[PDB]
Amino acid sequence: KIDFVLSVAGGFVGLGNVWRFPYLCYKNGGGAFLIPYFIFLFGSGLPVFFLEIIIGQYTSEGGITCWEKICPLFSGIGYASVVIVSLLNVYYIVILAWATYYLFQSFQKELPWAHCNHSWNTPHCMEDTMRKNTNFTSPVIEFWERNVLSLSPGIDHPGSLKWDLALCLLLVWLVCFFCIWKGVRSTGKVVYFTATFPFAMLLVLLVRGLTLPGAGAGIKFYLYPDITRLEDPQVWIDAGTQIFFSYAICLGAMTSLGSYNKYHNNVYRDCMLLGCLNSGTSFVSGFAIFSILGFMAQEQGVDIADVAESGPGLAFIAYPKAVTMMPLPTFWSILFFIMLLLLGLDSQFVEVEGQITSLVDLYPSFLRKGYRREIFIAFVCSISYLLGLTMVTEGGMYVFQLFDYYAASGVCLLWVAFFECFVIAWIYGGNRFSEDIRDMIGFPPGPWMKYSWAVITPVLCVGCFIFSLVKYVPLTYNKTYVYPNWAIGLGWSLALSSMLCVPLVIVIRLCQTEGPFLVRVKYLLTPRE
Amino acid sequence: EVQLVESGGGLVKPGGSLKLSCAASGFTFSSYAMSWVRQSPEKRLEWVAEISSGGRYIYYSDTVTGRFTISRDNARNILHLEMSSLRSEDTAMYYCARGEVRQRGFDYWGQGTTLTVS
Amino acid sequence: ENVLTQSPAIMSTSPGEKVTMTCRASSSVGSSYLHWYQQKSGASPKLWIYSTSNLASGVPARFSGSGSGTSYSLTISSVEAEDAATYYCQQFSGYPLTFGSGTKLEM
Ligand SMILES: [Cl-]
Repeated sequence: KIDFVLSVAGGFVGLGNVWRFPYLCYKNGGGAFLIPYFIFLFGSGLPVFFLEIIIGQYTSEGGITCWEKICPLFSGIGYASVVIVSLLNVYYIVILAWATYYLFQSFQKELPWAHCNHSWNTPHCMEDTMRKNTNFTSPVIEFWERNVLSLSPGIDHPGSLKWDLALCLLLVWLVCFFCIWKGVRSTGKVVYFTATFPFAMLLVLLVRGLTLPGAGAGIKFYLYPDITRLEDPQVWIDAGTQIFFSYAICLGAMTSLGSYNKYHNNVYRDCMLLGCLNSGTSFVSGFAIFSILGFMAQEQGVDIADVAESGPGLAFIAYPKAVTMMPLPTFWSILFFIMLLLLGLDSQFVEVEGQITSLVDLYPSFLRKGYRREIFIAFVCSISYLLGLTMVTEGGMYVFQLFDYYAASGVCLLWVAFFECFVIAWIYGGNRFSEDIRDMIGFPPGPWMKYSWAVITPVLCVGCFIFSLVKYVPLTYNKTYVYPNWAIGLGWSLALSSMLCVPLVIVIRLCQTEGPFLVRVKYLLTPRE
Repeated sequence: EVQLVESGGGLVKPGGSLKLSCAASGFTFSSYAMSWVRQSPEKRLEWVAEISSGGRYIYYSDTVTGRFTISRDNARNILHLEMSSLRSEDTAMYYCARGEVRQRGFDYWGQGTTLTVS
Repeated sequence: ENVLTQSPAIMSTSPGEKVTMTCRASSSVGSSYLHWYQQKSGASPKLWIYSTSNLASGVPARFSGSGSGTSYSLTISSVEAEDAATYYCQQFSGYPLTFGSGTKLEM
């Protein structure tokens, strides 16, 4: 039991919880975001997670091959999942690059973000303590913006390529390449440290957050709803899609994981444990983040909603401020960023390995015919690194925000989840799926899962998509920068690169099948033996 | 579930054939898997075969793997067991049981019919 | 085939005295996949305990079960006159399904 939970401890916490969830919560007014977060949690998240794991166990193959045994017509779902993973692996590693840059900067007598007396610092800076002793700027925020990021005025101004950040990305990608090539993973005595270190560090960060002299206001802003925020589609899509992204569902990684697990395990209980603790850790780390933000508000004399960036940089603004106020700040900064690097590296290894396995299974005749697999891994790492160079430039933050919003999140996950649940519930048949689950684990899904798949998840996904289309608002970096039309088109292109996979595969298989149209459709709807 | 009743038992000869039936009522027959359990005159229970809710998966005991055929009629809510080459050791009482949940076991059992091969 | 064997085939008993009977399995049987059935004389068997600890609807709290892995047992706190029946252990973990030899409480 303990060993199984420890093996879980590798995968039930990640950057999606520590980093992504807090900034999405902060961006969408805090407490207002929780309502659709929990609604989508119990409506779709756990059932779709269980459904994908069941698919993976039932087929015992990759996320693309299983749909052949389920519904050949909708085989494009696996292709959409693999392209989603491919896009995610490009921009997810930039977080580790920023973490590596912060870790290297932490090897100093004094943390650079503690005070603003350097060459990169604006003359409007004022210390947080003395800011309340105009348009002053906190040293941490502008350290993030100017030193680590060197933020460009817009996406239309890429600027120069930051050599230090490029080297950080190269280091992280080299680590990933060597780990994947040599199959390096936490399996010995080191798994205990690898799993326990994030929660020890998070517990320390949370305890520091709550004990601040202004944590109460931050917690109140974190938990108190604002029902006028639920009238805008953005809080619904962000909260619903965060559930899918955190669980790594709709990516096809879970389908492959289901084929690489020990047998005779109670699948239903394991899925609920994974989901419940994955959501719990996000909700728990929200207290730490928002308590830090509340103390920052009390110190700087500004509103809680304006203290820090409303974007991916929230984790790189709040946490350094927290570690700045602990005894021997350098030690805790080093520990925090090593923790972040390990926590993101394990997930990156998992996703890269899954992508490699999915791609080689598509062409085993050449890719898997011999030692060419290592060359393929090197090719994938190299192409991903070159693609990630675009988000290292001075204007790379806008590209990162666009990628995070569209390429591996947003409407695409809703599309994939809706097609998965619709196919299984209606085309394949909910009764047949329940019969399969009975044969596999011994008991049927129950009314909750069956009705979720049949009604709740499709209704939620379609409602969110239609609500977004009807009440469309453009994406904005932070809350003041408006993206140009071409940038929005590029983001929609990134999303459509995954969404279009299903119709393209459908029409291709319809054209590549003999017989009349009805005969073609019948032959492709009937599951294979 | 309330009622499970078997029927069709009788006297046969070695090498003969017989078809056993089990009518079900009080519950959705199509949603629950069914199994046959055999009780020899020595009172020893032996499992015969299992049919899933939809009948897509069918399981048999080693002794009747190539001899007995289990079938169900969801529309008629009736369970059938078919014997092709009954041997001398097959004389026993057959009960149809509901085995939908493998972790809960056979919730209800039928009255049963005695089978003899004298 | 996973053969299940129950040692106390015949057990004379008097009212009030506690009684425990054990089921032994030749292969690893999961805790949730073992169940006991009660069969009165001249009657079809009825479910008694499932998942090795959960009591069926009709069985009173008088009965309880325990065991894990390869040895299982269920005990009676204070046997009554109505407790005289045959109990069979059954494994549901893997096919073919098998039942125990059975213990007939004669009193
Ligand atoms: Cl989350």
